[PDB]
Amino acid sequence: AQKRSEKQYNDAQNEINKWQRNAQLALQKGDENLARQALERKKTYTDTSAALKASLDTQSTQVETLKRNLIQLESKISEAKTKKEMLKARITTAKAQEQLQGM
Amino acid sequence: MGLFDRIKRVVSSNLNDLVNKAEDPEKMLEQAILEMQEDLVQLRQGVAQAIAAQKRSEKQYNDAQNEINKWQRNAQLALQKGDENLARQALERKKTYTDTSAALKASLDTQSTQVETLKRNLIQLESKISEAKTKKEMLKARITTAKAQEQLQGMVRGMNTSSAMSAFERMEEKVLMQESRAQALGELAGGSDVDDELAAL
Amino acid sequence: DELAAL
Repeated sequence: AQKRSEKQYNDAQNEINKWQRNAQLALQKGDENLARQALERKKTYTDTSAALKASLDTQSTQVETLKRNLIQLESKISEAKTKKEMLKARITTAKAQEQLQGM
Repeated sequence: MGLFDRIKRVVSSNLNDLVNKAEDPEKMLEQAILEMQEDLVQLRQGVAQAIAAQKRSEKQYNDAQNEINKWQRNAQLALQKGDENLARQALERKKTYTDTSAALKASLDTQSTQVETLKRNLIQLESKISEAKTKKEMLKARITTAKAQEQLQGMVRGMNTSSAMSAFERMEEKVLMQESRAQALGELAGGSDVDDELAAL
Repeated sequence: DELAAL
């Protein structure tokens, strides 16, 4: 979902420059009418770019926290997997000591 | 206050809490989006009718404008063939068309403004629905964050939210107790001297 | 401002 959001942001950003170029093409060929209309429409894209980037930032923060949590969980499971072998060692210690007392 | 009001408030407060437990976020988010889009579709058709009416009005304006020049040409034809009678009568009638042209264009302008506002509103609605469609995925991410964090806490020693940890800790304690039994049985039935070498070196 | 450009 983060990838999708960033792609949308990029596309809106590209269209902003596209309509700026259309305004310049109006200046080269057309007149003030089309040149001004291009930016009139570009208003909306400039709005949406920021309106989207605001949320893209929070999305990025969420993804970072999730990645951190996943790494933490992996580490803790590894710790448990070591504790299992330590417990087996304790079982053997118990049985050895019980063997000694029986003597 | 009343009594029947109070009884019905209790019954309602029970039914509502019964329903609000059945709602599930992952599905109701999608249902809300689906109905959102349905409504947008049904608004498109109203905008389309507005546009069609504008086309009709402009066409009528154009036809009246054309007839103005037609009757001017008829006056000129009278000047070429007929006399002042028909030449003046053509413009006498053309008076009405000149009136109607402006009387119609006045309203055509407002119609155009309305259609422009409607188009703007439709674009705005599309943008907002897209924003909601992104928020849905952000909320799913939040759900996953919540479940991951709840998984992490279940890993701590002193809480029993997770069955796997419950079993793991239970076996751990069982084994520690077994080892303690062995040690106690060892005790029950039954370094100064070597620290001297540390003085040698 | 674009009106100044052209």
